[PDB]
Amino acid sequence: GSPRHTVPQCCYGFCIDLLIKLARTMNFTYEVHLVADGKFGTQERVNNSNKKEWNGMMGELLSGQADMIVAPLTINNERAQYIEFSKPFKYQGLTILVKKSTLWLLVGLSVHVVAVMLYLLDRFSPLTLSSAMWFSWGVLLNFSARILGMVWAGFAMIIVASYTANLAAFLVLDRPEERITGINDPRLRNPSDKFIYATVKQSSVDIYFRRQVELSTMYRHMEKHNYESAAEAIQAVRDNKLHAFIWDSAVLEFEASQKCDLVTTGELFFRSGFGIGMRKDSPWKQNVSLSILKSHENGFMEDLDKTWVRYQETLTFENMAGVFMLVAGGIVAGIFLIFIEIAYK
Amino acid sequence: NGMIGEVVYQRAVMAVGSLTINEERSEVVDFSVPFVETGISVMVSASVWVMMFVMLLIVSAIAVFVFEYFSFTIGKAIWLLWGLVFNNSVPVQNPKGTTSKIMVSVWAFFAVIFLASYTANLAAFMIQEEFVDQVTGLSDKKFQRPHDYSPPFRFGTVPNGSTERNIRNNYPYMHQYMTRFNQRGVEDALVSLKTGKLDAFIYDAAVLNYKAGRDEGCKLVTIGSGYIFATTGYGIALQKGSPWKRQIDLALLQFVGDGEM
Amino acid sequence: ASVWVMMFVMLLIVSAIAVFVFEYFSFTIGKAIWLLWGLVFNNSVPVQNPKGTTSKIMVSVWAFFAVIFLASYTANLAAFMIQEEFVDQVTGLSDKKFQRPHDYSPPFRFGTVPNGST
Amino acid sequence: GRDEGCKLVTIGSGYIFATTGYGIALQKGSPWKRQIDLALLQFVGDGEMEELETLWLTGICSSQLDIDNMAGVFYMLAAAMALSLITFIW
Ligand SMILES: *[C@@H]1O[C@H](CO)[C@@H](O[C@@H]2O[C@H](CO)[C@@H](O)[C@H](O)[C@H]2NC(C)=O)[C@H](O)[C@H]1NC(C)=O
Ligand SMILES: *[C@@H]1O[C@H](CO)[C@@H](O[C@@H]2O[C@H](CO)[C@@H](O)[C@H](O)[C@H]2NC(C)=O)[C@H](O)[C@H]1NC(C)=O
Ligand SMILES: *[C@@H]1O[C@H](CO)[C@@H](O[C@@H]2O[C@H](CO)[C@@H](O)[C@H](O)[C@H]2NC(C)=O)[C@H](O)[C@H]1NC(C)=O
Ligand SMILES: *[C@@H]1O[C@H](CO)[C@@H](O[C@@H]2O[C@H](CO)[C@@H](O)[C@H](O)[C@H]2NC(C)=O)[C@H](O)[C@H]1NC(C)=O
Ligand SMILES: *[C@@H]1O[C@H](CO)[C@@H](O)[C@H](O)[C@H]1NC(C)=O
Ligand SMILES: *[C@@H]1O[C@H](CO)[C@@H](O)[C@H](O)[C@H]1NC(C)=O
Repeated sequence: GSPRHTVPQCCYGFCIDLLIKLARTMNFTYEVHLVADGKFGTQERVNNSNKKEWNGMMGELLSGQADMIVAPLTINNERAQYIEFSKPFKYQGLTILVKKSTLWLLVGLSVHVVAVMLYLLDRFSPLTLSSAMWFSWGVLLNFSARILGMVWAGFAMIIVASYTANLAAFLVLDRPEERITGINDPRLRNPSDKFIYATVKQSSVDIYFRRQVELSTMYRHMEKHNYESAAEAIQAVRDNKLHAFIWDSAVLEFEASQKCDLVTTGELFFRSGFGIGMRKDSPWKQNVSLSILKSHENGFMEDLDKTWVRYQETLTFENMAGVFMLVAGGIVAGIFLIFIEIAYK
Repeated sequence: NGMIGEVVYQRAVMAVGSLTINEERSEVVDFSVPFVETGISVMVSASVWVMMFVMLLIVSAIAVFVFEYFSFTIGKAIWLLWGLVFNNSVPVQNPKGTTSKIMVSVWAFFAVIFLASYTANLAAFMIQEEFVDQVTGLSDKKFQRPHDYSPPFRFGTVPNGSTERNIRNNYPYMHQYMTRFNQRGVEDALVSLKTGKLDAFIYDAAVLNYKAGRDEGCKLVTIGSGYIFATTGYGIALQKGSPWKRQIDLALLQFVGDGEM
Repeated sequence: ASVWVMMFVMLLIVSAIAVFVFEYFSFTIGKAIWLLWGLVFNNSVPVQNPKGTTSKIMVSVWAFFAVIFLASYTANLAAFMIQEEFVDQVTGLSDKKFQRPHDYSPPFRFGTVPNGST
Repeated sequence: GRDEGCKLVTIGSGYIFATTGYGIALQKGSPWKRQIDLALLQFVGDGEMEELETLWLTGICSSQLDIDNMAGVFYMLAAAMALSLITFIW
């Protein structure tokens, strides 16, 4: 797009005010800036001489062009193999973002045949036709021909009882599978081209799954859909191009508070901690980690919750509305049929 | 004293056992990075009828038009508009109207499907299982004064524990409240909560989750997931200057990142 | 298979009372079955305005049976709705289909993998 | 267990079938026949075989129909037609 010009703009938020609290604590000045790309950092073989290199924030920190990575660093083993770390502050797991008759016509065709044949057997047994029809209208819907009509009225309750039972069954038990229920979904172990699950391109979630030696299917499946930023993923799942996304819990909870259709999943896995990316043995380790634990002990964590974390932003109208629309539309035709009797009488 | 002095006076090497971590413990030794999220906690025990009512006047005007077509059904028409919703079948009036016996075959079916939808509403309410909380956390108004509310309640912590020092660094007056609210035994406090000799109790949340998963009846219920609480972790304490710390931390990061944890 | 028999016997026991109740105090002597089984289902049918007080007590205790009968039948429908059957036409290797596909009307087909021990 | 939709349905659990097992074929006169069979029963008698079967299996897995009820209605209305014919011939 445009990597040409680096512009000074304004930054604020969680870690900004965290570092402001650190500057209130520790005696230092700052140099706040951003990273040139959209990657956390991955160790990959470079094109020449077959040598491993880092990228993202990690390659720029190891180049000496930076001093401190104040960021939600996914702390794992391979990052710790090279540099020293602080103790984490953001403790959270992982979640998955999702987005949230004919037989009656047969009864209606049979009931008028019954209503005709009961009167046509009444004419043999010692406005009577319309009287019989208007008596039969209240049978299905609330002397031998009376013995037949009591049997038909006995069926009239059992038909609508079965209809009530299976309409309740259509909405209570068979809930549609809008959820995934986490990693143990068999439809993601051997997926298809419909369940689009993915994550951030070249992220440490992919490295954590690369350590997982039993999920080679999902590793080579997300490569068609690894995206740069999560803001890409929000619009992609908004446009129904995605179907599942792998990210932290509280960020997606805040975005569920933003957009109501953004729905997480039930399971809570990989309960990990996030800290500040640091250099090697440095004078900004002892005092700084003591300040971290001082931030843990006081109510400044609850203040940070009050900044962004704590803040947020049957009714019977589903299937009977379409029936009531036809009911309201039939009123005009029912009134118009009275004018035929006006012209008749 | 305790496990601290064995490491400070170096009679021991490291504390592999579980240990809460605060500032003054980190002053004397160097803790490892934690592996489990173990916080602290407290154990305790409109327009639907309107669209019918609008069309009710329309159907009443239709009944007036039935009276204009071809002799006192006015409030009886209100009874009929009730019965086309409820079907109570009270013997009052035999409908002799030609038009009035036509729209009843739509309205009574609407009453049938409305009754079916109300049974569906009650089944959906049966699906919904509610759980309410009187106390939300440390920001409770009950934590101002137990005399401010009508029951004077009671709650304490473990004696000679780090939670005591944490609350004394949080609220020194709450130490004065707990001074008359002390206890000795953890299972003794459990029996006091079961029988009613204790109202609330502040303790580490994961041990309370382990006891609640084996709780006989699941009567005592936790509150939340550590939202208004300390929400700390459990690491391993080592001596300052021990070369094992980096290797132990790499072993921790291997033991977490494999699912064996 | 024994529910309708005792319900028939109960129907006779109920219908025998309203004969003598109306006899003590003009068309529903033997016609009480047409009212009774017609108001089992509560079909909103104009049948007869009851005048016997003991007959009204009997209708009041019979309508609670009519409520609990449809309640128990909706319960039976829900219990059958829980039962999701998994039935198979072929029982095993001794199937009648495994003699000749001309015996049944659709010509079906079944085979194995080539060069198999099966 | 990995079927998309679980449309194809198995028949029983091997009751009218072969119901055999899978061994390991070795040459005649091999000394490993005792030791491999000891290792098999060690791998089964600790849940480790069950752990591998838990790893490599998945024991997972809707419409209205009342054709028996409609057939009963259609038979009882024919019986009612016969009862009406009893009154018709009288
Ligand atoms: C990022 O945004 C700023 C917005 O001011 C770009 O700076 C200039 O923006 C104006 C108005 O859109 C353009 O006409 C200029 O071409 C931009 N400057 C130049 C020389 O690029 C900024 O440059 C943008 N980043 C890039 C590299 O495109
Ligand atoms: C926090 O850092 C300061 C240094 O920045 C440490 O305090 C120093 O301690 C040494 C003796 O060990 C002496 O140079 C001075 O007494 C202190 N120097 C300054 C400039 O503060 C301190 O040890 C660190 N943390 C704490 C509070 O223990
Ligand atoms: C909790 O701490 C107090 C500290 O006073 C213990 O009381 C005694 O204190 C004296 C003086 O410090 C010690 O010499 C004794 O060892 C303490 N009592 C004992 C164990 O004999 C108190 O006993 C401690 N125990 C609890 C859980 O109440
Ligand atoms: C069983 O396997 C063999 C070998 O694949 C097949 O037999 C021959 O296969 C060659 C492969 O080039 C063909 O050219 C011959 O025509 C095959 N001869 C036979 C026996 O048909 C055989 O097709 C396989 N199928 C069976 C019998 O199950
Ligand atoms: C920080 O250090 C500088 C060194 O000159 C000193 O002037 C300043 O007062 C210090 N600020 C504090 C009080 O932390
Ligand atoms: C080759 O160089 C480009 C630019 O640094 C880099 O993005 C790419 O990953 C390299 N190729 C490989 C496969 O290492």
